[PDB]
Amino acid sequence: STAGKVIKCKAAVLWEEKKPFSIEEVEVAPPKAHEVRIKMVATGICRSDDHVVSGTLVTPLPVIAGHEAAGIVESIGEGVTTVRPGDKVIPLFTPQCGKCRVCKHPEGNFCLKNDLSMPRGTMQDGTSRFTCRGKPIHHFLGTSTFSQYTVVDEISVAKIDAASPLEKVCLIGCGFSTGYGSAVKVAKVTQGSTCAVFGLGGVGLSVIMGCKAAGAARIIGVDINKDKFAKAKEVGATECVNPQDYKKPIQEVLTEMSNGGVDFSFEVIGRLDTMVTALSCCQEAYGVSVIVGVPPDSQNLSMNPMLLLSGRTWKGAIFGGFKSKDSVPKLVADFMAKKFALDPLITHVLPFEKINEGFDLLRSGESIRTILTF
Ligand SMILES: [Zn+2]
Ligand SMILES: [Zn+2]
Repeated sequence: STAGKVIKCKAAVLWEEKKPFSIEEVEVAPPKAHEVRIKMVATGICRSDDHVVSGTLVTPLPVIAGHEAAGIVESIGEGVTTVRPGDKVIPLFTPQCGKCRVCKHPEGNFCLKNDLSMPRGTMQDGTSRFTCRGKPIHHFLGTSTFSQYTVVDEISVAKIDAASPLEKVCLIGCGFSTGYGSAVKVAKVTQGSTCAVFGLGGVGLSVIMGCKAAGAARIIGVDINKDKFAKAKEVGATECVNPQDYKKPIQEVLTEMSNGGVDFSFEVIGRLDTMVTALSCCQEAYGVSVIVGVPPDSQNLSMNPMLLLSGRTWKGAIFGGFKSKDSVPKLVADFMAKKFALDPLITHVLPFEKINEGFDLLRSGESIRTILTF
């Protein structure tokens, strides 16, 4: 089977709060008006995900998790100009409604049309295309990438590159154009600079990964993890510090190295400490620091007004600060084009079904990124 009539399929239900994954069987309707059913091929275990499995990210339950994947279209409502079958795709966790103050503004990618602001679990009509054979499961962001078939609107879906290794191009979804993009469309990084990177996993190497893009020269990468450095220097890292080495604030052993501090820095750790700790190790005249990741489960952070006044910039961005329908694609190509490769992020490739020994290697450290193959 294939269709214009509900489908077979075994999506995985997240039956409520840090209870593993129910690798159930479900019933997805055919794509309503203006929507697009996609037959997945691959997905990643982003942590953003973990946060629902955990109370941390509030979003309605039951819900199909996953937002980081690469599909192959398979049905398309009436109204859809933008995609057509057999077409490869990247579901988009950030809309692209091509018009709302942010969509029509030159730095506005958080489309006034997402679920992040207030998770509703639905679909843009306030309705959900998924039954638990008997109960309506809710949606996630607008992807619910964790099923073998999903229904995403059109504002939330991007056509990648016809011979795009659907395997690899999944990453271009969170992990990698979030890291890499901070470095590139946000902290407008400059040729020359000294760039610091706080966190040496999946998103930071993607971030260390776009500096070098941005322009160049010095990309220190701090990780108190003697292991994350190979890979580190492996993807563009000019050097590697471990805050454990030294008997002084790292905020200091950095200001040294740059001679008053790295030009640009980035916390891809999401720690409430390391966040104040890098507004800090940047030049106070003109230095700029962007907050990448941020646990939904958090206290503010303690902080000195005084780090902003010397004249320094604190930014932040969702989805590498990139406007997405218009970008996932430029971005593949560049992968296609050669520009940047994706493997050192890919530490694990698995039969989708071990979603949970999957979400394991995630929790007990061990792996950078991992592709749950469908
Ligand atoms: Zn994510
Ligand atoms: Zn918009």
